[PDB]
Amino acid sequence: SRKKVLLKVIILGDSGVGKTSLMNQYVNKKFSNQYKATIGADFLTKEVMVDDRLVTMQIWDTAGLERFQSLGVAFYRGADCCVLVFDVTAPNTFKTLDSWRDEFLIQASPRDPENFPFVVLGNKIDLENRQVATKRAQAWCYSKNNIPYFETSAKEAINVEQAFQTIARNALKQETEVELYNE
Amino acid sequence: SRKKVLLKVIILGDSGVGKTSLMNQYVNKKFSNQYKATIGADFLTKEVMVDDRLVTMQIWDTAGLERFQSLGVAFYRGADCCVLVFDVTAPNTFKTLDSWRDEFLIQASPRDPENFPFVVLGNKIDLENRQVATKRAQAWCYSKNNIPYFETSAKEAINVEQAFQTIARNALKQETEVELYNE
Amino acid sequence: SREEFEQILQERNELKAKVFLLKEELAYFQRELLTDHRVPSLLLEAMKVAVRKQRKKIKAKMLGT
Amino acid sequence: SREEFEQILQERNELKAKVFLLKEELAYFQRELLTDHRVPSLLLEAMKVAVRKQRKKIKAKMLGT
Ligand SMILES: Nc1nc2c(ncn2[C@@H]2O[C@H](COP(=O)(O)OP(=O)(O)OP(=O)(O)O)[C@@H](O)[C@H]2O)c(=O)[nH]1
Ligand SMILES: Nc1nc2c(ncn2[C@@H]2O[C@H](COP(=O)(O)OP(=O)(O)OP(=O)(O)O)[C@@H](O)[C@H]2O)c(=O)[nH]1
Ligand SMILES: [Mg+2]
Ligand SMILES: [Mg+2]
Repeated sequence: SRKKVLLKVIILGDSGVGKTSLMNQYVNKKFSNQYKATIGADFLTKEVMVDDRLVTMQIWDTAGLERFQSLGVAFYRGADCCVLVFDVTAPNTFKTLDSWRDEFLIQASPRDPENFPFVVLGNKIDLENRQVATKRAQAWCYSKNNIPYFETSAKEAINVEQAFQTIARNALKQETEVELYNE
Repeated sequence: SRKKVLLKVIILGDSGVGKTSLMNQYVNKKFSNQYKATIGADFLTKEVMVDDRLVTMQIWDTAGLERFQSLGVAFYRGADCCVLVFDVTAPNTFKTLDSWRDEFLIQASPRDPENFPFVVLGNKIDLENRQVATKRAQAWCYSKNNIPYFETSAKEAINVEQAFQTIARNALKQETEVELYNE
Repeated sequence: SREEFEQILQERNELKAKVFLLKEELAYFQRELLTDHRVPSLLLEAMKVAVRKQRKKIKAKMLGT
Repeated sequence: SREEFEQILQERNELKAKVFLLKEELAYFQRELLTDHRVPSLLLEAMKVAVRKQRKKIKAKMLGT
């Protein structure tokens, strides 16, 4: 039918922030209050339209809990984009953002590091409590290499579809995407 | 091309006897002195000719170590044949044969239990030491419902090909095999 | 705690990946089937409904469902 | 020791199984391709050598090899 390609997204962030919940919300439009610590690293795939192009996104969910961050087995190499996710109500998860983005670059080590797609999701905004300010997070994202930032709510699906849309477009606008099966 | 089907073999037996080694020997014609306790349960597939029929054998290797015999998750249901394996130099592994064959029936629970294919492999005969006598093991197999017995040596590949040949024929002569993809 | 943990997992990934790709190759060939390499429509669909049908069967006895 | 162990494993099996079946379905279709549903020989082979070729590529970046 039409041309197809694949992108590889690596979602990172401290244990708790909502990475697993953000991914499920996007991929299966489902959520659950019942937590379930993610160990190791796993992934999903979803296909959506991206300007007459049919892109299949390989979304990797990772472990935020240090005592499970086992493998790390360069399953990062593909990564056409990296999603830095934190808990808006939990300030530390925002503090350590540099830990992750850095860590990513060191592992992945993508050509043209100063332009690699990064999307920052400020999760759980659906809670009254809130220790990190949008402006703050904003001031930070731009401050990097003007990477987009989205306040999200894996729970009430705020900007989940929207976040991944941009996640899809920046990774794609980087020419790194792999073709699929089109003889 | 030709018609195809699949058989499911469940290899059982105490930890040590050589189940993993027997399977590898048969499937990849490989062996290793370096042991490596099998946990849970895994399987392989091999295709060989069985009288103008092309049979793919799904061989399941199991854990002999009780503290790993986790799942047992009725991955036995298919089982068109069960291979009871023991360590000829290790008498206990022969003593507990009833434990396994029984256990199998209880789990699998196949129609016509009094005729379900069973193959008993007396492994490691390539060691001078030997506590179980062929006749003894023989006397026992027949004593059940005259099931075949093969003295084997996963190490020097004695009767490995031969064992699985019979394993293939008795499971097949039981009509339980599943067809494959032949429109 | 199982030290070999980085094994089943690492394989779980590999296989999950394969299963994705094989899925491609199929629909690929399945399409390349009704290309100018032509052959009935609705049928090629039943073929699918045939395999997917047989699949359930075999797979089931494979995992002991 | 991981209590969820009966998870990755149980999936490892399921996926291993799928990968076996999909392998069938392919060679099936791949054959059903050059059936009376006819189409070149040696080529249909290159197609394979083509996919298997592309496969390596994509799969690789999928697992970060
Ligand atoms: N109110 C609210 N709760 C959320 C939101 N996103 C996630 N949660 C909850 O917070 C927890 C985070 O869950 P996961 O996505 O499973 O895990 P993670 O902590 O982000 O990542 P790992 O610990 O490494 O698995 C869960 O108990 C979710 O129910 C959100 O937007 N709003
Ligand atoms: N000499 C000799 N050694 C063997 C033979 N078969 C297996 N062994 C060795 O005995 C051990 C048995 O190994 P495995 O097949 O891995 O395991 P298993 O004990 O049979 O089953 P699990 O413990 O449940 O994994 C290994 O260290 C092998 O090298 C044989 O025929 N001859
Ligand atoms: Mg997670
Ligand atoms: Mg074993």
